[PDB]
Amino acid sequence: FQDAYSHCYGLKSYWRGEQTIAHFMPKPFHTAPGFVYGGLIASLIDCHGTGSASAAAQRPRFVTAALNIDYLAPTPMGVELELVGEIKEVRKVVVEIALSALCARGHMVAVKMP
Amino acid sequence: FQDAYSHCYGLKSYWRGEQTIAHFMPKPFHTAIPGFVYGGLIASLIDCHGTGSASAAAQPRFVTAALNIDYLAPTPMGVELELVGEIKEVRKVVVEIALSALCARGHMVAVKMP
Repeated sequence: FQDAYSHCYGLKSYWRGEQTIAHFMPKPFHTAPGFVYGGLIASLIDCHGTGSASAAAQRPRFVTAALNIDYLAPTPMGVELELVGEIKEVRKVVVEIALSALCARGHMVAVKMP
Repeated sequence: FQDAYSHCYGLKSYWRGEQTIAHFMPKPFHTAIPGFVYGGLIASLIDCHGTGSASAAAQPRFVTAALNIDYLAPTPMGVELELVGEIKEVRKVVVEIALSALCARGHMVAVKMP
């Protein structure tokens, strides 16, 4: 995962079956008061999806080509965020990322890093 | 306009005629891989510029409902980033944002903060 592969803002992602997972705790300044900065959420969805992508091809370096995020609901501060990832297609993976506290959904195209 | 309205990561955005515009300087640690800029940070700056752009155009607090982003090229580190917004339609603005050093095209649907 990010420990098997280095100088980014990449969170630990893991396998939970065919799906992947991450957990994150926003520091108090990571605000939007009482709510989580919407750009962090994209930061986390983005590194998880790329990580998820690396795993799937492993079963290799990947980069985001496209990232689409629906913000479904305000994300409360002071709560652990959990990220779930679904592999929809496997040099390029397609991943669906769900972030809960559901607050935000991502559809992500990762390709092999050129 | 963020000095017009406070505890986010919102960047100084301004009118550029009919377009809006902003500039940003990544900190040395905001890397992706060496030599380039973290994608989360890039997605973060489109979001706050796009929302900033939204509030000015409607004139009010706006939030992102959807943000779609295509990563057109790697973003070099140590150079000032320029963000320009296109207002595509105006309690809901649709905005097109371009970050340069063109490195990424973002599409935003912003709605009034509920």
